[PDB]
Amino acid sequence: PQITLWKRPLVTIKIGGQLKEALLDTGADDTVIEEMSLPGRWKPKMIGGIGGFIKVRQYDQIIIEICGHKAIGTVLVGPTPVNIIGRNLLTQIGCTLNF
Amino acid sequence: PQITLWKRPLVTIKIGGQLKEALLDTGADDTVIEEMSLPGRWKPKMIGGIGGFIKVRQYDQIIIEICGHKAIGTVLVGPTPVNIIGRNLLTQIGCTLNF
Ligand SMILES: C[C@H]1CNC[C@H](CCc2c(F)cccc2NC(=O)CC(c2ccc(F)cc2)c2ccc(F)cc2)N1S(=O)(=O)c1ccccc1
Ligand SMILES: [Cl-]
Ligand SMILES: [Cl-]
Ligand SMILES: [Cl-]
Repeated sequence: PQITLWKRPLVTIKIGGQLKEALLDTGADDTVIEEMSLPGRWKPKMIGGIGGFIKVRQYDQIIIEICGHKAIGTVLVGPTPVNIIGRNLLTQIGCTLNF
Repeated sequence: PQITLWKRPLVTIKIGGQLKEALLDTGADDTVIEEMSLPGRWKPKMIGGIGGFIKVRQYDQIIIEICGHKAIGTVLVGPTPVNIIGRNLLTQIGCTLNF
């Protein structure tokens, strides 16, 4: 699809068999989602935002569907204001910015 | 142009007669630039997200040039860790997400 930016680019994602809403964010290096249970071991990670840095849990090789497109990669879990799909997964689904 | 997301989508912008590097961020509602002087009236605003909130100065009707494309809109100025071109100005240059 072609998504304009007059409104927030919110799409449906599927992770752990559950549908959630997430923001497609070209300004985020990584994908970060609100608290939920993910399988496997996690590693520590710090991510920096507008207001400073936060600690998150890093899960690797997580299956996630984004607007119907399959991705498998790193998902961070932490106290984010909204679920965010960052460049690590936007590249997997072949997303580009065009003007 | 078509910009891939293998690395941060950093572009050169021209604002207040200064050349600056800024991130094209579909996850940002507003455009926020590091401390600089801008002409006209301003009002305080709080913007937030990962890490919490920061106080910024809101300047309206500011002209920006992004990749040769002129756009006018509100520009927030404050202690952001990176200059961000948010949706309020990405729409004006006809920027879309495509996959
Ligand atoms: C550097 C950029 C890159 N991601 C976007 C974000 C924009 C911040 C921003 C601006 F810059 C300029 C003007 C406004 C704002 N804020 C919003 O638009 C609010 C928004 C939001 C989005 C992501 C957040 F994390 C936090 C909040 C929001 C959407 C839906 C909702 F219901 C409630 C809030 N920042 S970040 O937090 O630092 C960050 C850095 C690394 C990874 C993730 C995020
Ligand atoms: Cl990944
Ligand atoms: Cl505006
Ligand atoms: Cl349009």
